[PDB]
Amino acid sequence: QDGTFDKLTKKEALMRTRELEKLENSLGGIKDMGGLPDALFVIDADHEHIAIKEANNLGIPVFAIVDTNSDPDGVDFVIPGNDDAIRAVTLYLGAVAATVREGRSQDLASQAEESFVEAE
Amino acid sequence: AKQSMKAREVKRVALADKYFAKRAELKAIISDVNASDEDRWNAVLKLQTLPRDSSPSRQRNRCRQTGRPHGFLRKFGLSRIKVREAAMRGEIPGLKKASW
Amino acid sequence: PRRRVIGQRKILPDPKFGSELLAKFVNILMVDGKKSTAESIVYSALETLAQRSGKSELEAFEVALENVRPTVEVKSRRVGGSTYQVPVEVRPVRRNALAMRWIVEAARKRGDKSMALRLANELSDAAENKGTAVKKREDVHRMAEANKAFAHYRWLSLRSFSHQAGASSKQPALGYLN
Amino acid sequence: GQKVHPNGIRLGIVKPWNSTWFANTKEFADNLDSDFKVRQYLTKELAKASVSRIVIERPAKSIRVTIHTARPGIVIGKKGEDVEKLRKVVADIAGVPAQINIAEVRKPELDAKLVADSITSQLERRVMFRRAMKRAVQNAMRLGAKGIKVEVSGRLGGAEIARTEWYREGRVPLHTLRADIDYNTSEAHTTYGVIGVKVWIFKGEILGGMAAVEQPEKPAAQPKKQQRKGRK
Amino acid sequence: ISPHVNKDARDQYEIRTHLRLVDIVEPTEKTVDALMRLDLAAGVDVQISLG
RNA sequence: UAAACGAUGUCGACUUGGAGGUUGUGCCCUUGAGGCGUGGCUUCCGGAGCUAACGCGUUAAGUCGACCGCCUGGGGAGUACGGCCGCAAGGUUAAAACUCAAAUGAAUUGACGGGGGCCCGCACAAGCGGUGGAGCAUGUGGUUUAAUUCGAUGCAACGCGAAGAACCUUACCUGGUCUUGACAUCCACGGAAGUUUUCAGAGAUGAGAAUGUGCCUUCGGGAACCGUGAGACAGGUGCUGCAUGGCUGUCGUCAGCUCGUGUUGUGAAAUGUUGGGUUAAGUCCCGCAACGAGCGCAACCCUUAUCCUUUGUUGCCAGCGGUCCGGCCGGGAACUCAAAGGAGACUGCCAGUGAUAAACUGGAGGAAGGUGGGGAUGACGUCAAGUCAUCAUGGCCCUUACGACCAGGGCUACACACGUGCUACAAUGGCGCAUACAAAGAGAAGCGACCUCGCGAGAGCAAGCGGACCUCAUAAAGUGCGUCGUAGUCCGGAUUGGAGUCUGCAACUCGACUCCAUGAAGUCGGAAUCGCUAGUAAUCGUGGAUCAGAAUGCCACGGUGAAUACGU
Repeated sequence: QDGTFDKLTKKEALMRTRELEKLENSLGGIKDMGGLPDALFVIDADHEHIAIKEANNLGIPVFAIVDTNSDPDGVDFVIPGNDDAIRAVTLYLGAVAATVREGRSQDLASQAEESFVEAE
Repeated sequence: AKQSMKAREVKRVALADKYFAKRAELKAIISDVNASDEDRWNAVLKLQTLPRDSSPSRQRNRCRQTGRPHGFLRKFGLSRIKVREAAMRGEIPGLKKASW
Repeated sequence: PRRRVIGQRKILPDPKFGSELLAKFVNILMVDGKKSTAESIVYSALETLAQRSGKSELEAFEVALENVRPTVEVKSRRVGGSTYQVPVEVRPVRRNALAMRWIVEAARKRGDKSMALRLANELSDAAENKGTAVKKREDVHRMAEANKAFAHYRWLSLRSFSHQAGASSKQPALGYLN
Repeated sequence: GQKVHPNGIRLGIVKPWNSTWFANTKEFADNLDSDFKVRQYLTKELAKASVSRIVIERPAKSIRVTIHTARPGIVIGKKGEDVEKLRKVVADIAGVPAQINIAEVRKPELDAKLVADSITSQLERRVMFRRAMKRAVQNAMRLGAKGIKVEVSGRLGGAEIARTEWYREGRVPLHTLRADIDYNTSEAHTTYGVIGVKVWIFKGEILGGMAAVEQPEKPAAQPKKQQRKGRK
Repeated sequence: ISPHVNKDARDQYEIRTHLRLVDIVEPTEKTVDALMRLDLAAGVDVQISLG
């Protein structure tokens, strides 16, 4: 955005522009993440089985929504579900976020008040 | 390597000066066209045996750095292999890769 | 091999007439790079033609290059224990250049005292379709009519088009077995 | 075993030469052979110091040595006497009387040749060499630079075969024509014959230490440059 | 390019020599003095003979 | 009898199931060889367990259950032997001495497939030209004498290391000559070294004459340098490239190679490095337990092109003056022109295609649109590639020598074969007479104005040079007119005789240049045999590194300059 690598040949700038684009699309909504996350959110296991495997070895509590060919096995809470129908998977996702997030809104104000007793 | 090609290079310079200096134009003066009805006398051209080693015809030199035979270059005092070796480490002034 | 199709340099209408048919000709008339000699010969031929008929200087030149023309070439592409042959159609740029080459192959042994007379005279012959490359055009078509039986790796190739989710007819395109 | 030597191709652009003189063709060989003799016989005299490079220059009637060192004092010695004994014997060697300056000291812990001298020294003393090449790379990248390649030769452990090993890490470009990149091929001895270490170490892709001039002829030098336009 | 044999591959080197003239239409003696007092180069040879 | 089997001994009991192939039978819109209900064999899939691995998985090769058959390394031997059976080969249970350190179940990756298929390089194709056949030139083997020295031999060697072989040089061979040494350091003894010069000797080498007495000095004597003599040592083309170091070649611009790290396997190792889309490329979009990154490729880089620009001579002269209309000069910058600031071109714009995408093609100005043309430019590495001979160097030998000077001979010999390039076989040309414009560089062993001599070339003399000044240099093919027809000619000119010229003691075999006369091989070469995508291939001349005197080679430069790249 400064204009900094676009000099010399078009090749040296473009092979960076195109890679910046591949990274930007892949990482844009996870970019600030400072460390291994506190829980794991599965809406479908069909290609992402590995994310569940690794999370369990790192000792993270697992929250799953598993499809019909997936197994219910080896996680901390499961919802048995199915992977088809774009109207179903949308409703499963709207529901999960509310319970964690407005519990969280209340938590943040509480935490300042908890922390302040120490410094008093 | 051989000591004989180094021994040669040292021997020629006192003998260039000793035989050759008096003899410089003497091939032209006593023998060639400048001897038109003048000189042409054997007894003053039997004297070119002495400059025989000190001759322009034996300034083939070969390397000064190593004394190494065959493939010589006067402009380095070197040969093919030995030029390239000094050039790799940047020892020769002005020498660069050629592109055009 | 070869990722995509590549084109070719282009020769440019001659400075004395403005003709592409001359400009392609002067090039197959070239001996030891010497195209400015092959120019004097081409244009001195055209004035000799104009003396047989003054109605066009390019008249017998242009029609010779229609009449002695090859359309076809023969290719080889193995079938098992035997190689056989398959005719293939030649591209216009090489159809023209084969036909001009053959007029000039004959003209340089014709023994007339100048290549300008020799060449003009071998255009008189091939213009009426009576000359030296009439047999050479016929022989090349005889091979294409005789060898219409065989195809390029014929036993496996007939399965391969229908099996590569290609069509039920011989695919002229990269990564089908041809 | 492919490739032209890496520093051999850079000497016309943005790297200066190992020697800088002019001798007008006919005397060019007698001057290179003297420049070679002063290089060969001088590095033996400063054996007791540490040195990374030598750059020899022949102005008129004078030979000027520039020398590159691990630290400013080492060649200088006690009351300037040590460097005055260098300049005395370069004058004896050379076909002219001699001058000497010490350069600025730069990256002595990272230099190609002071690392390759260190790795050969292990081989000279017949150590098992189990970790040596890796610990070379580790310490060289711990002290600086952006990539290192090490290649070790000499019939390792004393074998009756050739037996190599090598290790590259980070970035080491190979065909580069711009910036310095520091390479040294050491040759050194042990009990069974010659052993040797090759050290490519890499500081940067851009060095400005030689570049083409800023300006066209007209704005550089004299304000009044203009000619009469005839009047012979 | 190799030490021995391997005939095909070779190496090619160039050396240029650049000549500049200036062309002082009249040089003052104070220019010739300054050239000669301030001399120390190896990278350029200056030729002070004429032609 | 065997390959008598889910590549399960038998049967039996127990163990989440779903579905197929397909079948009794209740029920369905009797709405997939369909579903449910309730049985079926038979089988795929996968969870527990089990395996070395494939594999099994509810019909086990799981969990076990009972009982029988049978094994105890390979080879030799599934035979021998004994009992029994079979016209009869055979069948049945089933072996040792002896030899041997392995044989055998499974998996990874390479190379490979003639199993299937994709992809790349001028690798073929699509052609074109050269070589193999001729001559010369030059190299290799065969072969030869005193000796014709070697290094190197599928594409990596045969015009290569070994760029200029009468001696020398130059590996060799012969004849001459001495041993610290024809080159350094050091000592003992004589001479200064250096120069000029007679004579013996081939010359090396020695004696003698004549010039000189420098350098340092208890003023003995010595260094430098030589003669003479020892050692330490110099010297060694002295051997080993499974003993090496340094360095580079091959494939190949192959289009790939690897590091950190996770997971899957018991691990060797995979995966990523492979797919879809796109490129010159592992280039780049999408993306699977592979993630992140680096090397090569990419880049900086020179060089050139037009084109803007400044310099203005050893560069230039649209115009104007003196004037034969010559930059010679009053004078000019318009002008190439030289080297340098650089400018232009970025799949960037715009259009179409392409999965959003890289990218290919079109459109427009311009010398030019496909990162402008050209080059630099080759990952890591088997190849036991190749150098001990640039040079380092251990192991390891002579050092009155495995050293070195001087002369003569030699590679280039000659019997041929084989490799390569030149020049030719034609007429695109040769011949005669007339006629034209270069580029780039080289020139203190060197070239050289002027000069006079010469038949062109050249020559000796010499001011001189630093090369935008002067010279090599007369650039050639090409241009003009007439002439010639496959006959070795009107092409090609080797051979050889003779004269004029050159560098050198010396030009016979092994040197150069000019020129007169005659004059052979060769009519585009079977086997064989290569580079090439466009300033390329082809073809012509020129210059140069080396270089006493040798260029067909090599190296760079400029003239004229092609077929096609469909297809794998």
